[PDB]
Amino acid sequence: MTLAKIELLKQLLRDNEAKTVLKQTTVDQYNIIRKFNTSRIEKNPSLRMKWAMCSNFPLALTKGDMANRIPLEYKGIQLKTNAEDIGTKGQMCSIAAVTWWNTYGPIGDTEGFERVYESFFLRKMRLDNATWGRITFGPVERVRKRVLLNPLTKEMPPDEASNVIMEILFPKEAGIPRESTWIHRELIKEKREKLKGTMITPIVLAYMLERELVARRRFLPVAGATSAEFIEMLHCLQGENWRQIYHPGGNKLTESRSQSMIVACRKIIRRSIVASNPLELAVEIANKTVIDTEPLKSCLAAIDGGDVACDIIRAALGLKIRQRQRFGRLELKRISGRGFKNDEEILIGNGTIQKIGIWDGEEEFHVRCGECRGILKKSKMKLEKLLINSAKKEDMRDLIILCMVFSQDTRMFQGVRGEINFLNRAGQLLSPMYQLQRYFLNRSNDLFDQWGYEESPKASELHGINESMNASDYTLKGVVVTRNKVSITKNLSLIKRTGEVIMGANDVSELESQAQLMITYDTPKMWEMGTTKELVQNTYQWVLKNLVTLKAQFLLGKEDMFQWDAFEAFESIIPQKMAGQYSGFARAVLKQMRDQEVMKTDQFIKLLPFCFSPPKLRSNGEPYQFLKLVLKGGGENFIEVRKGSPLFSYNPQTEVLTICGRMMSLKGKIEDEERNRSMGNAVLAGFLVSGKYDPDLGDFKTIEELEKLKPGEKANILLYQGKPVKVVK
Amino acid sequence: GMNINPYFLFIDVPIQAAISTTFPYTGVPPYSHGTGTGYTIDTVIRTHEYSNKGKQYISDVTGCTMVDPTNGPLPEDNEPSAYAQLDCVLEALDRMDEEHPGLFQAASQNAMETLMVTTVDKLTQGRQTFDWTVCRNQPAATALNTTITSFRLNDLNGADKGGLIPFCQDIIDSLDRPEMTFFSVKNIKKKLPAFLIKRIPMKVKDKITKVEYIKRALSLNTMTKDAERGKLKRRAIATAGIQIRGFVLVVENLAKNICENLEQSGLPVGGNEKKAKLSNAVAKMLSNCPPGGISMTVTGDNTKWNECLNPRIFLAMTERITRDSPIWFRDFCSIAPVLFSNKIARLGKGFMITSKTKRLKAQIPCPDLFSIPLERYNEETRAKLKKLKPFFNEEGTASLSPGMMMGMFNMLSTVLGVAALGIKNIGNKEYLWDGLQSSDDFALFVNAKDEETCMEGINDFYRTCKLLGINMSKKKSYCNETGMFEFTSMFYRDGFVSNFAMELPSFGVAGVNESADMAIGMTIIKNNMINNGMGPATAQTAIQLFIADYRYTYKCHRGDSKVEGKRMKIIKELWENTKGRDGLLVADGGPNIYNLRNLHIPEIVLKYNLMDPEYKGRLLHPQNPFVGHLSIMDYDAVSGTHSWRTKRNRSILNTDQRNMILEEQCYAKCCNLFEACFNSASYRKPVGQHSMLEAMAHRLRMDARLDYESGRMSKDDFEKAMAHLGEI
Amino acid sequence: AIERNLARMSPLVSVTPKKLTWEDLRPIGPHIYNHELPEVPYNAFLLMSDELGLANMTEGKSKKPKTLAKECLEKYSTLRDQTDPILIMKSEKANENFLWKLWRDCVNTISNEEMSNELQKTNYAKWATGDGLTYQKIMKEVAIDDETMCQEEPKIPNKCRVAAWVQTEMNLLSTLTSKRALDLPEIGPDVAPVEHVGSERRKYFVNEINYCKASTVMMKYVLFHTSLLNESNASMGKYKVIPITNRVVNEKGESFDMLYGLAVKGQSHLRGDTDVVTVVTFEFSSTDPRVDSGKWPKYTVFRIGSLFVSGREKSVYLYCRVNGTNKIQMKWGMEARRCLLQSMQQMEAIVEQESSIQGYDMTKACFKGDRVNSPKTFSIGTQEGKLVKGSFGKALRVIFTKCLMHYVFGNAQLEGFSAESRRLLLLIQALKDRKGPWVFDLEGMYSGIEECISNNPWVIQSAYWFNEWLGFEKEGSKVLESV
RNA sequence: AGUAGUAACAAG
RNA sequence: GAGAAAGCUAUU
RNA sequence: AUCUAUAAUAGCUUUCUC
Ligand SMILES: *O[C@H]1[C@@H](O)[C@H](n2cnc3c(N)ncnc32)O[C@@H]1COP(=O)(O)OP(=O)(O)OP(=O)(O)OC[C@H]1O[C@@H](n2c[n+](C)c3c(=O)[nH]c(N)nc32)[C@H](O)[C@@H]1O
Ligand SMILES: [Mg+2]
Ligand SMILES: [Mg+2]
Ligand SMILES: [Mg+2]
Repeated sequence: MTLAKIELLKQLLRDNEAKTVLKQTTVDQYNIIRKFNTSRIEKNPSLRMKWAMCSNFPLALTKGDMANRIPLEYKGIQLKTNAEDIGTKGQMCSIAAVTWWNTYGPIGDTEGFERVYESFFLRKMRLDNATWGRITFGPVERVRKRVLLNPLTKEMPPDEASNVIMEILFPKEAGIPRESTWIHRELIKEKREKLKGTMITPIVLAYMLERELVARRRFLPVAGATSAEFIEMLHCLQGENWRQIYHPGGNKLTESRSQSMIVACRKIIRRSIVASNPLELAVEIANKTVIDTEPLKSCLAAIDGGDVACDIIRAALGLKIRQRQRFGRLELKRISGRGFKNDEEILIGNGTIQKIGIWDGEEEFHVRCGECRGILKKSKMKLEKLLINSAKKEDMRDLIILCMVFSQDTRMFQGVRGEINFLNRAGQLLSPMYQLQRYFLNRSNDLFDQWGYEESPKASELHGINESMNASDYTLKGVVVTRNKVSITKNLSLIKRTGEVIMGANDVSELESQAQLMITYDTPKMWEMGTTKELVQNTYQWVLKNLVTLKAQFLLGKEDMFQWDAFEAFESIIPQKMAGQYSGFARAVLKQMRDQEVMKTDQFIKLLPFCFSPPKLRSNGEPYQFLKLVLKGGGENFIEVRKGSPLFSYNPQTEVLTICGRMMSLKGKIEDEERNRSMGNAVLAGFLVSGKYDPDLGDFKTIEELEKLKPGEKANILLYQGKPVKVVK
Repeated sequence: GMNINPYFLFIDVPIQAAISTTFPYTGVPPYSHGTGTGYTIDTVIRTHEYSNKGKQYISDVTGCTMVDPTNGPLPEDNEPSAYAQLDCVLEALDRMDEEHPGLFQAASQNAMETLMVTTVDKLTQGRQTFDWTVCRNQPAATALNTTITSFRLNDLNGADKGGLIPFCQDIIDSLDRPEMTFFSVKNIKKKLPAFLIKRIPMKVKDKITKVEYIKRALSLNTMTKDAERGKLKRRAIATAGIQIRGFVLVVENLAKNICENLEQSGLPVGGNEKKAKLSNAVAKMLSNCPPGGISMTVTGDNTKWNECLNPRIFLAMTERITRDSPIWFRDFCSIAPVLFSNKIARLGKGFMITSKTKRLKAQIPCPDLFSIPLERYNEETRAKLKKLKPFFNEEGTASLSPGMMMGMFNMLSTVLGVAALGIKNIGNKEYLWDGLQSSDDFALFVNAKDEETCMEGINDFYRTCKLLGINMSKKKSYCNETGMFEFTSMFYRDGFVSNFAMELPSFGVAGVNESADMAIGMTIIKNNMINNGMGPATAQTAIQLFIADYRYTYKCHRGDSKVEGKRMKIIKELWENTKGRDGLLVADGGPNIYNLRNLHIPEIVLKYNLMDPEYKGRLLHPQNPFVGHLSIMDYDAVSGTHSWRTKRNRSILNTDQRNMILEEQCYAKCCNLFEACFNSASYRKPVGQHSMLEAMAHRLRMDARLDYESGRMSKDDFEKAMAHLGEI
Repeated sequence: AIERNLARMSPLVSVTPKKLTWEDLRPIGPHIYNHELPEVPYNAFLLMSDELGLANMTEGKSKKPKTLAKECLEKYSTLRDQTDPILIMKSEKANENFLWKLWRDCVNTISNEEMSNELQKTNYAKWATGDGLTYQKIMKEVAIDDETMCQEEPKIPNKCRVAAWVQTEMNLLSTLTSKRALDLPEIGPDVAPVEHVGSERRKYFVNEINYCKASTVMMKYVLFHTSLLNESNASMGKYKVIPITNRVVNEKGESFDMLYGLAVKGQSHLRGDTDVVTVVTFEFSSTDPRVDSGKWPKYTVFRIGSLFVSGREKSVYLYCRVNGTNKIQMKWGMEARRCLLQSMQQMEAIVEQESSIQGYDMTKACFKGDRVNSPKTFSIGTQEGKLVKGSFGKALRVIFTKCLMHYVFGNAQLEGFSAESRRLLLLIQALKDRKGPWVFDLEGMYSGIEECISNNPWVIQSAYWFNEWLGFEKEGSKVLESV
């Protein structure tokens, strides 16, 4: 309507004020004058709406032919203002007018609504074609992670998505053709051919496309299912004390399945390596493990990939291992070489020191990136060699940078100059290697300049390549262009036919992560695969449920009440270095409680799960002494021997046991004489309370000053705040 | 008889687990009535009371009486103290810089680059802003436009460049102008027989002198805060004009860049991210407690946070933080605390004097406060006016050099608090403190060998904060063993508990329209399920309560109900006519089919398959007149007929606005024509330093050329179009 | 620099830590025990435990409010036809004759055959609503010249002592009744097992809540505020009669309409959100105001007749009161149903905790018990100075009544008291957990708390209840000083 | 009157 | 007459 | 490994003097 617009402009330029506004206001100042409003927006719109819905004509009608089809009156109900305010005033109507339109109004085509709101219809399809499992009541430990809100077709950064939308819907008024936007060119074309004759208003289409192309990531509490298909049902997924099994519809990406498979395999390994015959337990748990909806074995077979734990589970289940790794855009498959990851402090080019886990030893990997292939030999903190096959240039340099940051060498570390942070805004750790990989994808120029060069080799079919993306006389150090049954033992170690061990259970990562897909362990002992807080709560609840028989067995027997399945699950969250020492300490404390008949139910309950691992005494036979017993993961996961703890606290006034925030009444299964029973009898191994505070001895002795005391020696031990007590060996 | 005691619940349940019962948010929030001048004068008096031991002088720029508490005598009691020591502030900032190398430089660089890429229209992103041209309050875009028009009148054109830096340069150059010509508003008053008074506004050219303009540009307009929960007494808030908002943005951005990278800052994290950060910090403090020792947490708030913080200290902080920046950026970051150090407070609407015998009342404004003998005021107002008199300016405004009037430097104040938190120790004593700071609320974690050394550390922290002009409230703070505390209304008891009552006011009908309210209410229920401990039973009950309130608000009860109403007749007719009754929307008398699982699907999509074809066609009619259709050729609106708009025709009584409406309509027509020419202007903000007329003319010329070359227009109309384009 | 400055700062600048003990926790607001102060009067907008609903078995049709009131008054024709005033009590600055004339005008306007509930602008109606009571606004110059025009000293809410009627209301509103007033709409069908669990829990929770008097009171408030807002907007310059009505359901399922009284709306030209419209309320009751005169200083009570439920009749009184409301209060009264949510969420969470400890749903066990688990009990109150325990449902009703009272007696005094007393509650919890709390200025805490205790009945009663609970906590901690 | 509570409304 | 900042939600 | 990036409007919550 170019002619109509020119006529409109000529009509508008007939006033001195419109002419002044159009001539003086710049195009930037349009964003100012479009918001011009001499009146303040009414506050409290809920009150305003409740007030206006009781009025006669609260709604505004757009003047036109469709408004005229509404009668001024209908059965004695006035639907709109009379013909007095057709001009210069603005027509209004009642809500009965809207209801009349929905009842006796003209009927139009409901096409265009289906395309604009197609994302919501896909959401409804996923909900309807979904299966609901059973509901479980028990502790759920939720971590607050940044997760994707709704599933997306092609996740794009908002700037690139804005440019793509601008290309699709407003190609004439678009601007400079940014290079990145050409990457999605094909997609752009498709959308345009689908919107050639759409009469929907362009801005609604723009926000439809933005809803289809822009990710919305928010911090949310999650527990074990972080894929967007589960995030959209998060509210029905779980609470703090219940879980609901949900199987969403649609099709799931292979990345989610691989990540969930790795998480499940790691959890199974962690649970298994603590039991007698870990192979049998690992196989039993793996045979009843379901990833989303398929069994674990099928996912292991169908997916070529994984990590060390995945290969261990594959061997245990009788499948073939695939020593192939992933580095985001790099796929590495090991050939030969065993190494260990050790965490040391590493300097970076910015001068910052970061605690990084670097692998030691010499190893070789066949590496692939898109349509690029090569081999890579590396040593500890020193890159050895990278042979490259012929491939496309950008993929070539991407593979080069991915391999050179994979080597974990000093040149790469000191070639980092800029702004790199390994901490989340919420103070959560980001994996340093992945962050460096992400950084060097857009700023590899500094890396290549820092790397250096040398003279090219002069072999037959070998030539050197430079960052100048062309055949150059100079090549950088390390890059060379070339144009052409395992049996798993009882302790979950993979050995060849010869005797050499490829990978062991100690090689699995210690990281606790949330699976993208919901993992289900169809076994009555599912809770043994939970997190640390859930495991502690379930173990202590089991102890409370069987308290009477445990106490009877302990007061009659000596050793058989220390070996139980619940305690075997509990041992998997005790760090293995301290498990034996904790067991020795706790066994000594319980034995000294029994011997002198001083029995404290709260302390017996608290220290019973720790008496499961084989004891580890000191040279003299005396057990180690502790103030608190640390558990895996998080700084709040510990058990205080004397006082309360975030995981275990006891109130003798109410006789109430607080375990991980849940209150259990110990009343009834307790003698009130224990309120008048000294606590210090069950705080130290081989120590009994003698009396009150003695100024003769002086300061309260610490653990290291107390383990070295000879028998029969007095000492002052502070039980808790304001309770000075003297103790004797 | 047995008497119910509700507090006895706390015998069975710990307080944190039942903290929601201590938030009476089902009741009406307090509201203020009448003037806020009393609270404003109280604020001025209190602000000057904590600095009266400082240096008092007379400003040679405006003539106001200025008080400078910085580097004043150290306090000798526990009363609020505004005497921050410059050297101590510098030492805290230097310790912060040593603990986080390159933090200040990175923050300065980011702020400078953002300022370089910042446009003027950013200033339009505020609420009610003091307009100096009319000496009133106007929306931010209107105030900015009036400022730009006035600056154009005064031969200042920095806004035409489009960036924030030339606009700020023109602002500080306007401060040097000996005279200021602008557009103000005059109200013609008419004696309407009925008698009443009719007001008709019109714009006129006004002029002010240099000092008068400077005082107006430095003036803050004060009003009263409504609907605030938790406070017995009401309080006044303040708003600044364009001249100050232009410069506060950059300092805010710099301090935000600093705060993002501090492990002790509670800002700008919020919600679940803030909860995760605080939980990780608490866990870290628990792990790092020395063996055999004790740890204390102090739940603390700072009393008189805004009245004691001094903008001169902020000037020093900005000079220290931007140490390695170019000179121009350092000056730019120095402008804002300087303008705050000379700020002038507008006292408000005044006081109303009444004669009860004659039933008469009249409003005495702030300029006329001292035209009445002080014996004609209340006792409290008389005392306040007597204390106010030295700082009172004969224009009805007060000099308020000390203090920050209301929350303008939350980020920079947080930086100062975190710097206090970063000292960690005094004199190598046997304790170590850390903690979390968010604005003025704080949690202090002190690890030591026993309780006495912990209290020594808390005392040292209190005194160190005194050195920085920060006063910990001994009344509102307390200390206990670590593992249980409070921070910004979030209660930690071995993990943050859920406070459901806090979100209770959000569960009502929002009041946008019938379609939007349903989606908003269901989304609120879903999010409260996710992160407020709202169980499935409570969520289903919330669905029921929302549906009941929705039906009573929009008068859309069930079609088979016998409720009388103007809409209910047609709703019953639709119910009888419709065959697929389960597909009717709740706003049209249909049943509610929402439950827990489908809480995230919009209502129309959820009922689309159950909908009658005739009802579906009527509801989703692309040309229904209840939704505004964009036009210069009408487009298709895909949302249904329930997306209507209650066009807010604010007819404030006894005032007939005929000339403000004229200018607003002129702007609206120009912008609508611009959108017609540039269809993308509503999606992406257009850029360019040229006139809108030339941009539209070139776009129209290109469109005419292209649609003539494609055969969409004939020769004759193309000749007419090119003739009209050339006539421009 | 910091070390040097702290070396010279006066030692008087101190945080003065003091270790909190039970002996250091004193009762809040001692003046509420001072008998020289008046008992706090009843200031709620409508009657709560003294309400009397005239029941009329409805035929399932929502006919109309005026028609409903006409039918209810036709059923109780003796009360309707009483035309002489038998004054029982008179409000101090009130006109009994004008109030009775207004009541008769209401009855006649609601009993006639016309379809309009508008009243005429008679002298008694003008007095009751308050007509021409606004002060005339003059110009500033005239007022400045006039030495009689002075700033008015603000009224301060006076100090009152504990009144036993608040305890009696708490006891009565949390008691079970035989009528259901909640009108919860339909919900979508259940598919997921979590939805089935939610519905199973909702059965117990809303069955316990639906049969308490507090629920009927809440519905009365909600419906009346809806009607009042609608009438105020629709009839700005008219006096309208608005019946106070409810719809209840028996255990047999038969629906009744309850007429609790009538109301008159004055002129409602509410420009601002704090602008007041006067509502003159005439409520039926069977409580004799002469039993507790200190409760009813705001009410003019006539005895209008007698009613029969049993072999002994009960007097029917008409409590008449001039009252006021604004738009904010009406809007927040329309959404008082949310008093349910805060009540049941707090309780549902408790149930959920137990489930996590047991591995299965514990709603039936918590409410009624089962073979494995005994019913859950809570300390709910005192009888003869001794702790008394009630069921889970009783505690749920108590929490619901507490939220209802938060709405009914809500103002700035309640907000300030809630905040300050919450700080004190956190200190007391830290004391109970043996966290060894330390204070810096406890007298300041108590002064901040007591600043808000003036004349809100719920705040004064909450101070009394807090003192009683604190005494019980001290007595319970006296045994904890032995471990 | 009353609502209300440090100041207002009780129409302009 | 109803401000600043942060988080979240809805909408165009 | 979500780390980057992120138009405007409106609402809600929190904090910001007693
Ligand atoms: O999400 C986490 C993890 O589950 C996921 N991940 C890890 N491995 C895969 C595979 N193979 N496919 C899909 N997803 C995978 O990515 C995150 C990694 O966290 P985590 O496993 O805890 O990392 P870890 O501590 O185990 O190793 P890290 O050094 O951070 O690097 C992870 C990744 O890189 C491999 N890797 C790097 N280097 C330098 C290696 C080396 O020298 N030798 C070997 N054998 N591997 C090296 C790691 O092994 C992993 O493959
Ligand atoms: Mg404060
Ligand atoms: Mg605090
Ligand atoms: Mg605070």
